[PDB]
Amino acid sequence: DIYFRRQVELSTMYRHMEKHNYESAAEAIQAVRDNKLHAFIWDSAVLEFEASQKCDLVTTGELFFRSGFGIGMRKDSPWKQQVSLSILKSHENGFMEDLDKT
Amino acid sequence: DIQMTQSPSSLSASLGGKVTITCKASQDINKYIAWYQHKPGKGPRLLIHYTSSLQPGIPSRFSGSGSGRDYSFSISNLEPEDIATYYCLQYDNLYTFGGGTKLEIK
Amino acid sequence: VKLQESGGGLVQPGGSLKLSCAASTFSSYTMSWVRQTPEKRLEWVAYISNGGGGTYYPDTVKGRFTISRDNAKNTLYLQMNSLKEDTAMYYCARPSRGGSSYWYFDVWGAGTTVTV
Amino acid sequence: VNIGAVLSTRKHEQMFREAVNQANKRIQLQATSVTHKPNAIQMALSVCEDLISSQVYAILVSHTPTPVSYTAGFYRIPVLGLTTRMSIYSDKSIHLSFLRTVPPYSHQSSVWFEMMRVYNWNHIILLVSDDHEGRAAQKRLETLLEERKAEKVLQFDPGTKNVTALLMEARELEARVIILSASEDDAATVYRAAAMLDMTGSGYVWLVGEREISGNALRYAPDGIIGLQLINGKNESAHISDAVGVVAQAVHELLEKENITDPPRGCVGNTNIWKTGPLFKRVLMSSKYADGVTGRVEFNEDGDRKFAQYSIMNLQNRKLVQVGIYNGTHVIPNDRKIIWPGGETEKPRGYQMSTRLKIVTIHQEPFVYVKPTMSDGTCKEEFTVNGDPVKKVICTGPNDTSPGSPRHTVPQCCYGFCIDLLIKLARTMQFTYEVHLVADGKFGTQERVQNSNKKEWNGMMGELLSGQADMIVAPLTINNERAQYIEFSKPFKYQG
Amino acid sequence: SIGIAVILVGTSDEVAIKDAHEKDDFHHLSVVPRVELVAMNETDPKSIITRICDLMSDRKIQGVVFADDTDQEAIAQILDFISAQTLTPILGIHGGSSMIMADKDESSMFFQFGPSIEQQASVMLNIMEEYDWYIFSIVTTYFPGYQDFVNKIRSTIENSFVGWELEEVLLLDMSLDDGDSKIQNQLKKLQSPIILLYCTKEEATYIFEVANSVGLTGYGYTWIVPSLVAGDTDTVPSEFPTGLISVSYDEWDYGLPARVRDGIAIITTAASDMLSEHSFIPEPKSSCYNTHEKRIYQSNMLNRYLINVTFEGRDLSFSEDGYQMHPKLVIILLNKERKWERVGKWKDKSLQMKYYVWPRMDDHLSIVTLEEAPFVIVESVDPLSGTCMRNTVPCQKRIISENKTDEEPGYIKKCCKGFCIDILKKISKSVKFTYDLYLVTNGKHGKKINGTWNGMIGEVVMKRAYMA
Repeated sequence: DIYFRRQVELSTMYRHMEKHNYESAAEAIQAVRDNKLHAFIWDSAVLEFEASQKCDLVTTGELFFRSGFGIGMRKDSPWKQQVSLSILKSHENGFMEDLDKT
Repeated sequence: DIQMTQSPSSLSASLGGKVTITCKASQDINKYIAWYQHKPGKGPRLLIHYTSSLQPGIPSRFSGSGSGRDYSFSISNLEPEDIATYYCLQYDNLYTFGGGTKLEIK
Repeated sequence: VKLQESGGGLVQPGGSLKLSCAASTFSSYTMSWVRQTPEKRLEWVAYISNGGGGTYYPDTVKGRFTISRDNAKNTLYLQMNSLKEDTAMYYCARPSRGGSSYWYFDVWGAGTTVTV
Repeated sequence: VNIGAVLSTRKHEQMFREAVNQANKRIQLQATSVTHKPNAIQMALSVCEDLISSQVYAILVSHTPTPVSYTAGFYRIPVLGLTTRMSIYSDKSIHLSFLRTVPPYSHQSSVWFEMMRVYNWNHIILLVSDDHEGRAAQKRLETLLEERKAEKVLQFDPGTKNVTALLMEARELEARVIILSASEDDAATVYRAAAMLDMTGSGYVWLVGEREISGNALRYAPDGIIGLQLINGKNESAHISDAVGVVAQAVHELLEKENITDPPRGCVGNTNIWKTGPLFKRVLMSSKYADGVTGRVEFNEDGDRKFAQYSIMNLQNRKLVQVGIYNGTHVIPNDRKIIWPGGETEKPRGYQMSTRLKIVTIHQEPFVYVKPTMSDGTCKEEFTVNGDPVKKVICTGPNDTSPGSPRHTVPQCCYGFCIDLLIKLARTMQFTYEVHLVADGKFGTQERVQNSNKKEWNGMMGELLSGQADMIVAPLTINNERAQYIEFSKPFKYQG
Repeated sequence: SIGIAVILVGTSDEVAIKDAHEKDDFHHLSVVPRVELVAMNETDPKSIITRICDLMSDRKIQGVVFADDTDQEAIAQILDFISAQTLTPILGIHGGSSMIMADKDESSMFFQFGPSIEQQASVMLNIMEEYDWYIFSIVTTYFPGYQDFVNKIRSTIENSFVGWELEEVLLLDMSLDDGDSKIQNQLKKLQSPIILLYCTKEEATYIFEVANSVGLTGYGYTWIVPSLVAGDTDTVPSEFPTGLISVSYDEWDYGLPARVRDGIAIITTAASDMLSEHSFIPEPKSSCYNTHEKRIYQSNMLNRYLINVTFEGRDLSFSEDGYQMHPKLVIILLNKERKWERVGKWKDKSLQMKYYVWPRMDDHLSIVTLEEAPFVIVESVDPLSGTCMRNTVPCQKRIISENKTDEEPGYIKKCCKGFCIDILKKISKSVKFTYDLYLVTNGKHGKKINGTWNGMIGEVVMKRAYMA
């Protein structure tokens, strides 16, 4: 809702979005399979898992808003130099590849 | 509602004497006073307002003083067209009335 | 504006006599009227506001009396029931400065009698 | 010219008229009669028993001064200094102008802000009652913070009946500096509830405002309290003398100008706006003085002196000894041996590095699961496809178990991607941790609430902003709007 | 037997004022109220105080009404003094405004009768939100009510305004100023057209001397200020330009005798017996010198009850800062001969404007179109705002009706999208344009019958200043 509200060229699309929104991910996921909702917009890192277990739905390709989920901290906490290191270390020695393989 | 009781029973006076009748209500009235006079069979005539304010057409023969709930009203210099009977009114609650007295001449 | 009473009687002892007092502006003017004792006491009878509400009596004639008024014909309506020990005279009185409040009238009526 | 007066001290009225003969060296003067009573209403009646001769004069006198700032602000009657410490009386919305001499209760703002640079940097939780007396100080101290960091502030308007909850919450927060600006009965209330909570003891308590020394408060304070007090602020003779001095300098300066017309001498028949009111305000707002008996007094936009000298006190539990003085820039004392009950080592900074952190998460599969536990509290031990132990942690679930209206919190059980990464980070960085779920489940966004000009942050990120947690380990995207004041890390993954 | 003050105005008809209130029958509520008339025309504080508390000392007075001519400061704050000194309810005033600011803390008072300054700003947006025309300027001189005013028009101009441009303009204070110096630097930016600030009448006469000196008087501009600067009354100097439109609440308000009856009804309906949960007997004050600690328990129960009372279709209520909760509203008045002529009435949230276009505004064109396939799409309007965001075009469609009344160029301005409208929004910026966009009615677009043409070419051959 921030990405759509920010853009001006998509404003009419956002004006079409206000009358059908949901409150949680599972509500819309169950509502797509009940044919009340023909399409849904969310992250790729949830939909590619959902398209491998509940085996009736599909994604459709391209990406719009490329980013990554990050650790949210309070401003100027002293852990801001430690946790920015160890994450990179976990990306180096193959921990995250074990994590998403598991 | 509040009820009043005037007293006592008489306006016995000669030509030009002095009588005074008291407004006595059950509750504090804050000088809520009127005074009326009538013949038997004619109809009332107003005398007195808030500060014993007399009426145009009514002479200076009628005065009074008092406060709170007790008021005195004095009549003097009476010409015998005022063969009447004098009555006090309170309106704290909707209207209030007592007994009142009648005038005789000796 | 002047007040003239009508409907005078007590032809049934303990009956009901609808007396009235017409006026000739009385629509913004409240009403309350008076019977007279043999001791001549100007005792109150009933109470209406100018707008029909506020229907009350003093403690002499409570419990028996049916009350109304009509500001179109500029008339009052109340049936006399508990005057059956009195040879009373009734007049109507229109209190000055109007309203549903009350003030000091010089605007009284004419005076008619009610006899048993 | 004469000089109106409001009674306060009788012999001061004798010496002002004696001082008028002194002021006659600059354009001749006299003084008039004075009056003050216990009836405010009456004193508003008797303003033009004094204003009849107010065709070219100004007068404002200290002790509430409420019925006189409004009366002599009608006809634009110039109003001068006095002895007030409220804040409603420095406002371009309540009255026209009435110069000041003593700085207000909130106006001791910077003596604290400069104390940090005197010792060491600090972090401040600032306790403030809910009134303008404190909202003004909050705004001023935030204007001082917006120069070149503070935990939070609280609300306690009617705080005088078992208010330990507020202090119980400040005990949990990581802050050893307390700023307390309230009334003396509220000072005797916070001192109760902190002594019951042992914050008078091993904690710290910092003691702001001039309403903490006087009153039952000095009966109720430990050794080592620091209070402030202004230099000669109870020498009202020195005030009336410098008052007649700053008006004698202002009269000769104003009389030499043009369009010196005077207001009328009637007090019950005037209706116009006399144009020399602003000229009086102009000549008074630019009146810089050399020196008197009260120290050099100049004027700010609020007609205050701005150059007040403040006396720094300390309680050794036998007397409030003064240790140092203020002069815009603080003078550095030398007999300043600050105690604390404490002993003498616990005088500098001192921050408690917490090792138990609060974590907020949300229900998002396959990243974070949510499962109800077994019947005995401890949840189900399971195994992977490889027979490996699925490491779980007991997430404190929401009160809103079922989206309806019920509010019952239960121990649930949680597991997953972010849970495993939190396990590795906690084993790496020595973390004691608790995990409680989010209130509603709306991921955090910004909107304008409470039909005004306030924009608070809904959902999870508001619980990060309000101190309900200290880390967010969840699928939370990186945006321009969240990164305005929330620092991120290298973001786990890449997606769209 | 309740004590109600009167009105002291040095002019009006106290008979109509008496008669209006005395027909409201306050029975079925508790005791009946009363009135006592007096009059004064002087405007100093001391006469006001010794009359108000003289009448307080004589009568057991519950509340005070007041209005004299048109002086706002010479009443205001003085009333907040006597109200907080006496702990007694006091009605709102006419003869000055009861507005600009009840800024003191109403914890011992409260008096008011008027719309708020923000309800006026909200209707000032919905009025200029009838045709086009977003918020241009910022309040330049020092109102004391400035920071709330700008922080409310800012906080509503972004979360719910239909594509609005910037405000490159600020606030100064030319009271301490020597003259036309810093007001010269603000007359450059100040783009076109503008919005006038909140100032005084004399200083408006000043700032119009500076604006006439630079050239802002003619110049194709309009000026909205909501009445409180110059439109306090029917009196205006000739140094006011013919663009100086202005909204108030009043040309048939407080001064009316029915309004007096409404004011009597608000104080009198809030009976102590009506407060059935707290049947407390009010002990009114003795005199203006003491008895201020006896009303500590009574006035707080009274503070909760004045808000929404029910009346006889006239439900008037107050906020914590004393305003309505459905205030009486009027529209903007304009003329050119010393210049206020009435154009409207507003109640809840309606406007029902007398014209759908502003008179006094060649490069102004009418343009006629047609709804059809992928070129000009007509859709309906928003049910909360009326206008259109992406379309940004009126398309004032006429209705064909019964042959006794004219057509409807006040039918709701249906949105118009497509490919030609996006072309038109580029062609306007290419040279210089101005639209007057409307639809065809006979529906016979592009047809020639025996003798004549119909539809769009029918309005081409009739020379109606057109495009297609």
